[PDB]
Amino acid sequence: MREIVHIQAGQCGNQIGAKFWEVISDEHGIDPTGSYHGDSDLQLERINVYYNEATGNKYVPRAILVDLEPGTMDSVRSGPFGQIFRPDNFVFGQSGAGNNWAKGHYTEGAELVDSVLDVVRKESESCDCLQGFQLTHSLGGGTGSGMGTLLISKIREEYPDRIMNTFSVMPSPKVSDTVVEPYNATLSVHQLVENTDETYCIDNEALYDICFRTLKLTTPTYGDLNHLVSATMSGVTTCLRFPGQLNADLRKLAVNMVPFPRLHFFMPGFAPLTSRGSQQYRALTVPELTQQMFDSKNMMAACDPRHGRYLTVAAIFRGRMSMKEVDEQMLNVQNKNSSYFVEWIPNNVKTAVCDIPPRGLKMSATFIGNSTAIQELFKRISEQFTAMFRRKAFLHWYTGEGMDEMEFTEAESNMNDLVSEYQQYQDATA
Amino acid sequence: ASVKVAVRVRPFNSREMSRDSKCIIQMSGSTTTIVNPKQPKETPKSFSFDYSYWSHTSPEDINYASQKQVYRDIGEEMLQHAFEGYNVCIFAYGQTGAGKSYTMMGKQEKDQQGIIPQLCEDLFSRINDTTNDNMSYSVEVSYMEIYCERVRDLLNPKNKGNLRVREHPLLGPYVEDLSKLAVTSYNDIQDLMDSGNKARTVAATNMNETSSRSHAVFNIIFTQKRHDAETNITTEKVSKISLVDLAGSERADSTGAKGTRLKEGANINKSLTTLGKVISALAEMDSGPNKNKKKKKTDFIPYRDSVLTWLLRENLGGNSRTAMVAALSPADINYDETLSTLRYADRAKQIRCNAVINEDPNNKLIRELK
Amino acid sequence: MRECISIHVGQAGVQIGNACWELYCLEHGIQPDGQMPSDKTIGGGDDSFNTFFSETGAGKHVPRAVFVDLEPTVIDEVRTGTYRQLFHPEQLITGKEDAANNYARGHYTIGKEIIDLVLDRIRKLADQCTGLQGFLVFHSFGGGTGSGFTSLLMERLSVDYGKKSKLEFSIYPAPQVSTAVVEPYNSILTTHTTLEHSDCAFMVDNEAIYDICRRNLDIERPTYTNLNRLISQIVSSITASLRFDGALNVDLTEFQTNLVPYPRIHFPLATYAPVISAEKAYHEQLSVAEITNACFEPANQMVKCDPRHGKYMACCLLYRGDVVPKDVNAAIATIKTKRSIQFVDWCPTGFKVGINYQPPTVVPGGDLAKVQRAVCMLSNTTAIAEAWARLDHKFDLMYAKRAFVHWYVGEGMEEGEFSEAREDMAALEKDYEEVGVDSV
Ligand SMILES: CC(=O)O[C@H]1C(=O)[C@@]2(C)[C@H]([C@H](OC(=O)c3ccccc3)[C@]3(O)C[C@H](OC(=O)[C@H](O)[C@@H](NC(=O)c4ccccc4)c4ccccc4)C(C)=C1C3(C)C)[C@]1(OC(C)=O)CO[C@@H]1C[C@@H]2O
Ligand SMILES: Nc1nc2c(ncn2[C@@H]2O[C@H](COP(=O)(O)OP(=O)(O)OP(=O)(O)O)[C@@H](O)[C@H]2O)c(=O)[nH]1
Ligand SMILES: Nc1ncnc2c1ncn2[C@@H]1O[C@H](COP(=O)(O)OP(=O)(O)NP(=O)(O)O)[C@@H](O)[C@H]1O
Ligand SMILES: Nc1nc2c(ncn2[C@@H]2O[C@H](COP(=O)(O)OP(=O)(O)O)[C@@H](O)[C@H]2O)c(=O)[nH]1
Ligand SMILES: [Mg+2]
Ligand SMILES: [Mg+2]
Repeated sequence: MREIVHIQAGQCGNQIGAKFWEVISDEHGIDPTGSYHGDSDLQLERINVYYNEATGNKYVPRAILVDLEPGTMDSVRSGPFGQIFRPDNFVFGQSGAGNNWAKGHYTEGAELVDSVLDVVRKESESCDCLQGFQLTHSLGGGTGSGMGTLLISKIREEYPDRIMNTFSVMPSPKVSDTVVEPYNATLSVHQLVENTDETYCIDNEALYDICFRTLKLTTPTYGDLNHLVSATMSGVTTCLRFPGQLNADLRKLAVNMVPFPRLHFFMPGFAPLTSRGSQQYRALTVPELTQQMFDSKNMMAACDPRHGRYLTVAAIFRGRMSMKEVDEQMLNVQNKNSSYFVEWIPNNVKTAVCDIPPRGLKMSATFIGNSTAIQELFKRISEQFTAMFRRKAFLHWYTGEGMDEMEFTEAESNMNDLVSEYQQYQDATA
Repeated sequence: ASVKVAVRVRPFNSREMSRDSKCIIQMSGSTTTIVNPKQPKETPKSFSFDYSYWSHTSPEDINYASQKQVYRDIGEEMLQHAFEGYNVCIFAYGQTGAGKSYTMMGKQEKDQQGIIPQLCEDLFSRINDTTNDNMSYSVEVSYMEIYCERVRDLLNPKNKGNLRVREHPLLGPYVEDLSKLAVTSYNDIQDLMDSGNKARTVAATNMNETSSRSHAVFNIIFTQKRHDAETNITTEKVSKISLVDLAGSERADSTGAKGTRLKEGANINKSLTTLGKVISALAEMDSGPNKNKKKKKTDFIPYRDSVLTWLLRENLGGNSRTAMVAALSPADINYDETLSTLRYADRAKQIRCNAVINEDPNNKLIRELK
Repeated sequence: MRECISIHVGQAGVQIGNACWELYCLEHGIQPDGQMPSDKTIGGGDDSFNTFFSETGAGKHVPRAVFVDLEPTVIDEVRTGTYRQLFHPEQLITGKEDAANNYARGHYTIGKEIIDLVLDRIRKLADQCTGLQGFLVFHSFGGGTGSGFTSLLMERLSVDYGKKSKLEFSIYPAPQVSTAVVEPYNSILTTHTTLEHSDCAFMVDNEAIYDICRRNLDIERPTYTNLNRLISQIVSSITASLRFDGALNVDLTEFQTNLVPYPRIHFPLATYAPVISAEKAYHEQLSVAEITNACFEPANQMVKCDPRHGKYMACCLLYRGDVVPKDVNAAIATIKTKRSIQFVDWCPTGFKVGINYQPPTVVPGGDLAKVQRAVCMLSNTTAIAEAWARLDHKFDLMYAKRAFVHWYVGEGMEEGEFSEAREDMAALEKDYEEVGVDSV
């Protein structure tokens, strides 16, 4: 039995966590009160992965909610599924970081990290055989970036063998809701590259593009973006909860997707997306899923794959389908787009198949890409960082909390080295 | 630069003597031949090093390489060649129980000393020979170890925490709050080495009863000044001499480690692989631009993949001379491991870096202002 | 008496075992709950054929099987399925996590602590057994758990038993398609295991079976169930001689000695002739000559490997059903007359022949027509070497840059093990090259 401990920090992390717990709860038939009102036996076969049994025959999610501001905790509690979470896992203080990475990491978060780790240590000790952790947090903010990076560092010190996932929201190219996004982004990326096994990159620009272009929504809100993200997270860990022709735990992906330790930044995607009225026209088949998976505009990371090369990709299908069709479709995708895949990794497409699709759909698929285009994102951030570090635009807010310019220099150097490492393989003819 | 892969064969060991004790390594001058114990009919693997040595028969003198021969072929030659402003990197790549310490230290009491005694005593005698009113020097030393991607201090008292690795923008990677010392004489270096060697973590295994489970580093920063103020500039030279011992690859089938031991071995192997990769990459890169066309487009060397290569960024390549001592054994069990070591040697032995540094700005400022 | 023990490792092994035990239960008239009504109706004979099933006091029949896996999911699918009452509750599941397509995890770190229990169960079965013939090991190259645990298990078995035969059925990586990035590493690292310890390894490729399904059976979207059923038919044809009566019976040992000219060349290709749908079963005679000729067709081979590019070192035919030796001799003479089939000059005898009276059985819901005659052909040829060469290329393309290596090195494996495995594979290729040269 393989258990995943879920952590969520900051406003964005807590919102995505709430939506994610609503989606998974449906798949496994869990009432808002915690009682089980499902129909299929398989819903309870592997309930232990995300949930703990309570004494009253009700299920409590294994989640840790973290913040430095009671407002988000109050919003989560006063919600459709607020009662599902146990009250002891609401760890919070007051006087939030306020978009200051130093406050989140050094000053404010250091006082609260002890309490958080305590809950984590407890939740972890109860599990029979822990697979790994996963953390949701936006890198653009203060509380999210700071406390997430600190918790990741502490946990990796405590649990070196386990797996560390991360569904993090990067700052967008054009859209910018804060003035000091580049500083927090650079420091968080410096911390993440060393102390993580996987890191799924999400961008609000890409999600808005999906909502407008594909789903044809007129007035999308953060609920729809959280819906898409939660669909991806539920898609990733499908094989640890249902049977299938080919299983694939989180590790099997980590092994198959990470050629070298520093290259673990993935681009996620989901299919199908029929836009509420065009489903009657398109016929749902495996080739259609493959086409929509490998499309450029479907990616959630706001980075064109066609500007780089695919180091390696993974496709997790859900539903009843034939293995020959899947294998031949992956082979055809390789052969047709021969120039967008590296030449020294033959057959660089991982495949997993599960036979329990989502409730409302006949078939579905999740795409995880690892390409060289992601460097563009970091490169962009680096430029902005330089544009504010040459003159020390807002440095006095950070240096007042104990940091120094040296740490900024280390972060910039590490980010540039990561970009160069990614650019190493994006070439032709060697 | 250089790596000068000292392919050395030591006497037999009780574990080897339990088996068929037959040496599988021979030579003629610079030619080194290695027989395949499983396929003796095959032509032995042949290599051309100028620095291959054989000390399995110590009392012999016919084609016998004493440690003084090794020092003459590598030690003083490398020292004087790198003396004109270089960084010298001597490190011991080998296997478990492969005699990696006798190369590094050797018989201190005897005249058959390892590389460090000969190098340090020769340097110290050199500076003493050139000690004068207008000619002076200054030597500093430091010791550190890497347990499993964590740096610890051996000279300083017990600090149970792990030192934080930092990156100065100009001076490159370094260790925060690492204890550093100044040294006047060679015997002080010997005492500090004894203390550091005692301080390191050690555990027993089948291949060797006292295998070291950490990667040790010993830095020497050595500065030279001449004070003919009328027509000379003080602090006219400095050199960095790094002496590193690397725990050998843990052949898990031949050791059967379990629990924490296995974990240590795992980390060790990972680190070693990264080091090997760097030594394979760096070589090719420095081989390409130096020989091919002078293009210098871009070449990436994966330093950050491990703490060992990260801390030795200045010393392993770029602007540093280097050195490896391939500590082999004459056993049949180690033929594949020896072949791997000398295959990485084939992916090494030039490295080809450039340097010439260490002026004195303040002393020339006297002439500039006047 | 005659009996053999089946071992299944990994998801592929477990699913092939599901198909195999479905076919055996259908063959011997055993219900999924282990009971046999035939003993109450026939009241005689030996319908509880002891080659596979052990009979208890109450009339239940427990199969002689040992399922092994590292994922609880695949075994739990069986422990709550149709055949939940058939198997002994001891299913030997590692309740930690899968090897994750990693040889080292399956062989060094996690493979331990479970090998002891598997050997204890196998020892109990062997002690319960009398006149044991050998082991039938089912696993898959490329997969981490299959590779690593098959290596460890075979290493222990060669020491514990030694002289008992060990036949291996394995799924080699495909030439073009694949379901993993690190397939070449796992496939190459099993060369030592398959060479030293295994006595005879049968190889099947997914692409070949997909092509057979598409062309012969006329199935447009086949899945793994059809592949497993075909492999189960192959194994049933191999092992039929130990159970049902026949004119010319061939046990496992006499089967073995007629297929291995030298110790290191035990890699025969397998094929099944009358693969045909119910619709096309009509308009067809399916005589002995027709199926014998269809056995040698390049399209019907179970591995993507043209036999016309190599020479046939040996061949063994196993017929089932209404077959007479006259037609078999005529077909053999016709095959020898042909030019396209090239035999080595040092094997004038060529063929081994066996005939069995029991015809093949039709699984309900299957895709194979009911036929009166069938034949399975197992041929040791040189052309298999070509397939290995292809795989070797892939390995090089991933080892020059040391891609994915750190995962293996961080689990106790040394880096030089890769080079050692590659050198062993090259030696095997050289051996297969040398043996095929004509004498002068
Ligand atoms: C008439 C009809 O076809 O209804 C469909 C539908 O129109 C579509 C458009 C649905 C619909 O989804 C959306 O409209 C939507 C809007 C914003 C963001 C995301 C989705 C649907 O709402 C979503 C719903 O699917 C589910 O509910 C899944 O099981 C999904 N679960 C949830 O959305 C969920 C929400 C709240 C609480 C609990 C579950 C899921 C997906 C992956 C993994 C786990 C669960 C389905 C099939 C439909 C409707 C109802 C219109 C789609 O849903 C998904 C999974 O993306 C949109 O893309 C698919 C394609 C479907 O055709
Ligand atoms: N022919 C056939 N091949 C299969 C079948 N199931 C799996 N395979 C092959 O087996 C390979 C991996 O099998 P396994 O070793 O069992 O995978 P696993 O159970 O997840 O365990 P790990 O490989 O260690 O991750 C895949 O690449 C498939 O090609 C099957 O039903 N039929
Ligand atoms: N040329 C030599 N002549 C005599 N004795 C030697 C010679 N070289 C090595 N030895 C001896 O052989 C042993 C080699 O040291 P050893 O115990 O293998 O340490 P080590 O193998 O270097 N530790 P490590 O390799 O890091 O696991 C010592 O007892 C030395 O005195
Ligand atoms: N997708 C999504 N993004 C959000 C949501 N709320 C905030 N964000 C993003 O997160 C960033 C602000 O980070 P914030 O949550 O305030 O970090 P914190 O203050 O440290 O908790 C903005 O750039 C938003 O685009 C949400 O509900 N959904
Ligand atoms: Mg040593
Ligand atoms: Mg497996």
